[PDB]
Amino acid sequence: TVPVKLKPGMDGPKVKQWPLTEEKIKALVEICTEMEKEGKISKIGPENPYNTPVFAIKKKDSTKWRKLVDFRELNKRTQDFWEVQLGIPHPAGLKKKKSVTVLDVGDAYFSVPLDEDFRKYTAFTIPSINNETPGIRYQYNVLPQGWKGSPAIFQSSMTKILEPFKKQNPDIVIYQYMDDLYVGSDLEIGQHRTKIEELRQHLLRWYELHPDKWTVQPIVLPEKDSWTVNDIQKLVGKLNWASQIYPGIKVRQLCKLLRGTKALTEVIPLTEEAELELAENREILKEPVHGVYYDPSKDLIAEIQKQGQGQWTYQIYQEPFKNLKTGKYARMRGAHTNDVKQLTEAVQKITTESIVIWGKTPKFKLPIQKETWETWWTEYWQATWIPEWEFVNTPPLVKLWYQ
Amino acid sequence: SPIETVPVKLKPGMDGPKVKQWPLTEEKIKALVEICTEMEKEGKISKIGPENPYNTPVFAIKKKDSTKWRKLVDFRELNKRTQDFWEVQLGIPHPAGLKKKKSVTVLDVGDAYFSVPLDEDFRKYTAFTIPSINNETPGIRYQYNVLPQGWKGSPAIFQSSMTKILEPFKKQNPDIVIYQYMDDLYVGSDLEIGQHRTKIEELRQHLLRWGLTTPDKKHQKEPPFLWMGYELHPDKWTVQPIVLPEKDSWTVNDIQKLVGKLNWASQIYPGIKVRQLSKLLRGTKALTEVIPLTEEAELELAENREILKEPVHGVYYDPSKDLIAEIQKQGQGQWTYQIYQEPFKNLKTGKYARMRGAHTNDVKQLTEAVQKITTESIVIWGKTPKFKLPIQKETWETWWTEYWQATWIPEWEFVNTPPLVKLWYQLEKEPIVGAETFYVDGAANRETKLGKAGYVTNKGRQKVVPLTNTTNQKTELQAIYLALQDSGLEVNIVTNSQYALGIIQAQPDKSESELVNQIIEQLIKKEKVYLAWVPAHKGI
DNA sequence: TAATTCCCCCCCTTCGGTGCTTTGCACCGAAGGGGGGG
Ligand SMILES: Nc1ncnc2c1ncn2[C@H]1C[C@H](O)[C@@H](COP(=O)(O)OP(=O)(O)OP(=O)(O)O)O1
Repeated sequence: TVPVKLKPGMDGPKVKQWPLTEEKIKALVEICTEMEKEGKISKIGPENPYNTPVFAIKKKDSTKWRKLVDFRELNKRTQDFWEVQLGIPHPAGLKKKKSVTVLDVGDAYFSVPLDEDFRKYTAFTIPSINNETPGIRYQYNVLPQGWKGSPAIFQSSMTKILEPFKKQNPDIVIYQYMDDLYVGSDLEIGQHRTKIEELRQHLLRWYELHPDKWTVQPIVLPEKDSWTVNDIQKLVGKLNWASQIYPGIKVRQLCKLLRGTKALTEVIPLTEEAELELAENREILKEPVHGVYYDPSKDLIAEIQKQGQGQWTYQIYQEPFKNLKTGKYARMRGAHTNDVKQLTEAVQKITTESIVIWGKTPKFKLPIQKETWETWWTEYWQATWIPEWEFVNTPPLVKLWYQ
Repeated sequence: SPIETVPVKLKPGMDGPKVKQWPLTEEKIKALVEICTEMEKEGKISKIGPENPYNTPVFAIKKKDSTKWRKLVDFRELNKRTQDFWEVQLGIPHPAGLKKKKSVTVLDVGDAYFSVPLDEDFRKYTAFTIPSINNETPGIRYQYNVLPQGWKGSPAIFQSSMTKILEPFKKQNPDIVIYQYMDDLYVGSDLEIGQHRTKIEELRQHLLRWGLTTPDKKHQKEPPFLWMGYELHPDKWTVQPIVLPEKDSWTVNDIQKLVGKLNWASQIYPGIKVRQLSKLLRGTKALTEVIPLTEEAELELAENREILKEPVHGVYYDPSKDLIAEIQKQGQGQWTYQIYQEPFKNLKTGKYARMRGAHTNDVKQLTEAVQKITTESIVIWGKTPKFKLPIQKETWETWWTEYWQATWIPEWEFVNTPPLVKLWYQLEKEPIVGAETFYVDGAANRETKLGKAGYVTNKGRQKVVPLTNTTNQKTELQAIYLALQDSGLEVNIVTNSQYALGIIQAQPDKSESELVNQIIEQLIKKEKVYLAWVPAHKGI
């Protein structure tokens, strides 16, 4: 076992357990009974002062319940990613690969014991329906799924397992994040599935992405044959906001067209100087912003905005007005009236993209009330990881500027 | 009890308490002497000598059944120096979550904490001195061999020990329902009464094998069962009687007690309102200060007394039926709700009156009430109910499609309860053709707290007013108010204020600011309003 | 002052911290009071 340690000056997770539905509680009770039967977890008392929330999910097109532990506080602690070699330096070819498949390999973590002095930090409490009994406390004896230290500790065995596969197939890029293997190949989709089956059989004896289609979302000015005072005002506001992202944006002529109190419906013809300025600003907006580089030291911030009609926009950035990525997640409605489900799916997709591109989950600024999210997000969550998030309580300044 | 002790330690680098015992009344001293003699006879406490340097004050209070004393220790210093625990009690069981049972028994464990041994290495920290009658002799010094009352670790340790003791019996009897709250046991079964009593005797013998006695004084065998503050009948449940104080003059503490009792009553009595009474507690300082009723708290108190006059009951959960929560508005940001499975057979009742945010509307408050009801229903029954809301499907559709936040309500249907929920005005998506256009401007300085607020109109009209003790945000809101006041039924308004526009676009109908309330009244009065934001002084 | 305890859930009010910026204003969590349980 690896002597895991907490970060200096840190205590340990003390997060309360949120209430769970009856089906989730029954699934958790059955799963934890089975796990305790084989020694993966052990019952503990209240003298352990630590706790992390637990719940259950159902995977995509899967009828089996999977236990999920919210180890976010423990992951914010636990500097173990240096003492044991962290996940290998993020491959830059995964983002450029054609087909990427995500495989769940967290079960292997249950085969390696956890350091005893750290086990007390993995404590969790199963609640009871109607508080019939006090919550049942367990702690992990093996490497837990969802903990940042589990892949770091298991990396040696993971590389040993994957070496017969990586040498045979040197054109395939395999990345590991949390309990997931992101395996990417440029082969045909049928050959990709066949190779995935071979890798699965390799793991047994020992969900496909397409990053090539991930397109940025540029800010585009509207095109009109007749511009009203309201239209020019909206365009000037949009350009004034974009001037913080694209230095060199000029609005002098357009703002000169907005002097003197006039009706918003009044049609004002565009001068030649204003027309040229608009064309130059449009072509400036066409080219992507240059001067933005991913800093591995700093954290990723993902902002999400609701645009209506089942559309959401998102920006992943490390510094304000300096976007590493901009995108749009569209559910095209289609019998989808659930805003919370759409936001949860968008968060999962953005997190998967961030893991593929930079190897890090971003910190989300969710456009939702906190209580709604904490009430409903676990009902639609399918991923085995949980990103950090905060909730915006003010209407976005961007509004429609990201469209 | 032969149950294994839970290992407990002090916080690192900390020592045991050395707090001197305060003087005690002779009655308290006699009661403590009798209790300590009985406990030392039973081995629950042990005499100690000079080798123990610790001390903690002790006292006694009266139990619910008088003529019996509860011995407490003021372990505040030791609690400060004791390791942290994780509480296993996650909530309170509710009778509405109980299923109907043919046979029911309520059992209480006697001298609960004193039947659970304490970790030996910790015992020296529980030292205390029982003072001498009047005075003279030095007092007798003891230490606890069991869980003391007043120590922050005792409840969690007792709950875990009780769970461990109960688990084999529950394993052997899966058809017996056991609600354990600390030491209180509710035991329900679908057996015949004789078989149920045999099972109860088996459970009592099993508990006695673990040193937990179940005295007959708290052994309930016939309905109604007094359980956890409720009266349980075979087919219904009520709260134990609630006595509202009837005072001619009210103090702050009296109003607080009344509001708390009404909040407790609201779980089964429908229509309880406490807003006007809670408003009396705003700005008060002394708990003994006499607060006169404001003739709005008088009406609320009269209505609550009328509600409490008639006896109400809840029903038990039927897992084979559907949970339905129906919500009604009461005004002033107050909502009531009833959770039932059959019509007019309430499983539970409740209210929601939280005022979140400076500016809100009825739709946001209804969503908050739905969230609260959903969380409570998940806690009690493990599932979310179907909702009956006084909001049109079209209104909710418009709100959640035009709102910038992710909002959702679970499966719900519209119920035509006359106080319906609606949005009182709509902001136009496009400028209104032919409507007058106001360009509003509000500025203020941070030194003199003086500013101006005015507008210029495309038809040549203009106005400007000065404001004192007003911030820039207040001046911008005032400018929008001026535009609303001086305009016709339809108006386009152009503001440089992101703050005021962000407030107005949320469509509030109530606010904590009177200026925003006046703006809301003007907006409701209007027919078509378009709000446009212009960046800055670049151009009008 | 006078009575001094512990743990859990809830509501309502107050106050300080946090964040964005328009250094005021909005939001949130913890702690005070109260209710209820043991
Ligand atoms: N006021 C209190 N202060 C501290 N702990 C308390 C208090 N009331 C109850 N408890 C704790 C300690 C008790 O042992 C346990 C169970 O309460 P309760 O049934 O009232 O008393 P008990 O089990 O000591 O007495 P009894 O034998 O009379 O039933 O809960």
